Amino acid sequence: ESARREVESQAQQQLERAKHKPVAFAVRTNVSYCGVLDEECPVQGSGVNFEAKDFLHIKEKYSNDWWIGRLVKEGGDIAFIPSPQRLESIRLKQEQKARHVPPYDVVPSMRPVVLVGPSLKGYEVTDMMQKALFDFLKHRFDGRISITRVTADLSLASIAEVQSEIERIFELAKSLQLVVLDADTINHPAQLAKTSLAPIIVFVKVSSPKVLQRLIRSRGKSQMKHLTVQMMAYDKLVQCPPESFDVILDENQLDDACEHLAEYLEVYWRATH
Amino acid sequence: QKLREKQQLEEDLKGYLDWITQAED
Repeated sequence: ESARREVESQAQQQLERAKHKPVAFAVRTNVSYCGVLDEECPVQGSGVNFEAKDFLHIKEKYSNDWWIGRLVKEGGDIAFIPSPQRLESIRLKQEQKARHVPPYDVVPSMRPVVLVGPSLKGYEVTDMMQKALFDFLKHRFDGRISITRVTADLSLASIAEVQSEIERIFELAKSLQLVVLDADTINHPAQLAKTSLAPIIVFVKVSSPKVLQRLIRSRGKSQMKHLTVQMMAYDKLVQCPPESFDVILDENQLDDACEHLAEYLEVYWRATH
Repeated sequence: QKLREKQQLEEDLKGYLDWITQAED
C-alpha cells in the first residue's frame, strides 16, 4: 500500500543518509544469514548477506529488528542488518521446521594487529625480527596507525589491568586508524581465540627449524641456553593450521615480508574505509 | 648431499640475519 511505499522510500532515504555516517561499532558474526531472502527487510533487496565469522560495521539503528551498516570488505555497500533479536526469531522459525551463543560478538572497529613467531617473545631472535616489522609499519602507515605495547596478559580477556587494556584497544580503534599491538604474552593464536578482540594474527614464519636454530646461534651462548623452549614454541606455531593465522610472512627477505604485510593492511584499510 | 637444501639454508640464513641486523638500528 501507499503508506508502505513511503516507508520503504523513507527507509531507503535513511539507508543512503547513513552511507556517510560514522562507524558506531563492529561485530563479528557467529552465524550465517541470507538477507536477500529475508522478506521482512525494510527494503526488499537491501538485506546484507554474510557467512559466519564475518565482520560488520554498524552505522545506525533503524528499529528493534534492524540496524544499518555494511560488510567489512571492499565494495561493501551499506545495507540493513538483522539485529540479534530478529536473528533469534529466524533461528527459532527454522527450529520449528525440524519436524546460548550470541549471533554477534562486539569487536573493535579495527581488528588489532598482533604478531606471533617465529618463536617465543622475550628472546632476541623473535623480539628483533618483530621489532623490524613494527618499525616498518611505524613508517609505512605513518599518519593513520597506532603501535602500542601491552604487557598485561590479554589471553585472560591481574584482571583489572586486562579489562582496562581491552577498553583501551577499543578506544584506539574507534577512529578507524590502524591498531597494532606489541603484546608480550601472546605467542600463539589460540591465546586470543576466545577473546572478543578478533585480532589480525600475523605469523612471522621462519622457513625451516635448521635456519631458526642457526639464527639463535648467531645470538650467542646466553640465548642458546634457552634453545629448547624456543624450538618448541616454533614447532607449536608451525603445527598450526593455516586458517589459524590471517597473514603468514613466509619470505626470507625483510622488505618482501614488509610489502606482503603492507599489501594486506592496505586492502584492510580500503575495506574499513 | 642435496646441494639444494644447502643452498636454501644459505639463502634463508643470509636474509633472516640481515632482517635481524636491520632491527639492531
